[PDB]
Amino acid sequence: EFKKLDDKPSLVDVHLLESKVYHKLRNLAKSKASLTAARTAANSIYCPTQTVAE
Amino acid sequence: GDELTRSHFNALYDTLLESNLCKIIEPFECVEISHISKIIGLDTQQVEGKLSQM
Amino acid sequence: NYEVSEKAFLLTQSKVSIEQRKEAAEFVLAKIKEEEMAPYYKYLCEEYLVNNGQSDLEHDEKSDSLNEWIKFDQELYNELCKKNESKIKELNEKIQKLEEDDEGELEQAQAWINLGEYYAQIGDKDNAEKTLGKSLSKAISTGAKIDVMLTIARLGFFYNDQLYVKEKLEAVNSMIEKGGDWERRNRYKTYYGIHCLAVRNFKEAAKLLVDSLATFTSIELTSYESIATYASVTGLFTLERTDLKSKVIDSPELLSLISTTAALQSISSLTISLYASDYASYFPYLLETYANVLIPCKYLNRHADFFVREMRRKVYAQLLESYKTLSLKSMASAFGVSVAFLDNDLGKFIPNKQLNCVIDRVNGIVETNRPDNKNAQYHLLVKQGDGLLTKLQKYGAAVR
Amino acid sequence: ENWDDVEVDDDFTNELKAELDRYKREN
Repeated sequence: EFKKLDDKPSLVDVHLLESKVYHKLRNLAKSKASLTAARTAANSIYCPTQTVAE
Repeated sequence: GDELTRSHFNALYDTLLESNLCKIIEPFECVEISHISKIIGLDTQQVEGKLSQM
Repeated sequence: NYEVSEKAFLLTQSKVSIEQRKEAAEFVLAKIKEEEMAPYYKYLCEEYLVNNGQSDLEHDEKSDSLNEWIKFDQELYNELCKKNESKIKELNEKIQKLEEDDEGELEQAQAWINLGEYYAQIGDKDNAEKTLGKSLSKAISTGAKIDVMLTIARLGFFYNDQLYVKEKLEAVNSMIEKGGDWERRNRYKTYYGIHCLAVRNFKEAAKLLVDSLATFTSIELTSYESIATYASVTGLFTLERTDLKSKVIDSPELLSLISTTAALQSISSLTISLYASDYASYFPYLLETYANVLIPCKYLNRHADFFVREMRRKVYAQLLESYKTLSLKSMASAFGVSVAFLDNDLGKFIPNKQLNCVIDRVNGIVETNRPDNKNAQYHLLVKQGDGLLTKLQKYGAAVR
Repeated sequence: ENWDDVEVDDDFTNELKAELDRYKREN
């Protein structure tokens, strides 16, 4: 429900916390995938200084 | 307090030990274990535990 | 229907607490009202005896049980005829009108398939395959092919049949082979390794369990934590220490199974102790793995003692490879065992030709036996001569 | 296939290992 149905830039904010979920889980498959979707959307949507640098 | 720092702490613990383990392996083997712990500088049980793990 | 067989399995053998059977009895009492368990409900006392098997009000009248909810009553007798009339007789006349009016073809095949699921709710395996047999000729795509396998897959978990199930799954895959997604393929793979646990095929059961994904959930056929236990636990007994490092202890999936469900305590407590070479606390982890995991699970009760004893053989084998010898006080004392109990563990391991080592008494020195220059050119090479000698002259001596 | 399937052991079940937890504290 978060893909272009509510808030477009809110994705990376969700993918950033999702990357920390699989990091403590020691799962490198979904952690690199959740960050890839956030880094790919960095050209589409936009994030503040604290989010981009994170 | 950091889990990522402690995770790399044991990485260097085995890295600096491997550099010390390569010091006793360079000369000829079949020596006394009591003299091995004196060269490395740790306890006999600690050296036998980490060396057998590798 | 596996949720009933999984919980009611605790009614067989419980050596710890009776409340394990009482808590599992709530699932049996709740699901029996929605779907009739009568074939399995009566099979409870007809499977294992001298625990709960002596309590029946229908076939043989006696009471011995730790759970009194397995006895028949007037409610289940009336609901037995109500489910047969409502779920079958009412829906059988509607399909009968479709056969007389000649409406569609595949739609009539799906009618017997949908109706066949109601026979699994009332617990009739004879008419379940009969309804699918009429729709088997009209089956083309995987929509009607997998549904036939679903009923066959219920024969294994619900009716506890390891024979006639795996034989039919190989015939359906040979007819139309596509596979769909991983879950449709795991039904031809993960379940195949489950049937091999009964006949004790060792690695042949865990071949397809390791490559199977942890996201497979069939609900009625199997649950999420069910496949999570069979894939993670069995893979530990099969894969050696070389494969335990890059698969078991480090996985994108298995690590998420024990993290979500903390009742496993298998791929974590056991693998870390083997990796850290600390066997002092490694022994009590086997009790929590045997009592709280291996026993309550259904297909993990086939081996019983073949689980821990194989680990008790391999736990010392890793220590023998890292040292040319061994001390008695560090083994029969520091590890928590005793002198007489350690001698009984390793006493039967050596003569079985599984491993080789040397044990001493006066000196108390455990020495590791090594092949040195023997390896496979000593025995296997000599054994290879007679191994191919008999099979070569077997068909040659008979001529034509 | 030798000394494996049906003969089994008939020990190493419960009472033998259950005592081993007490030996750790006796040293």
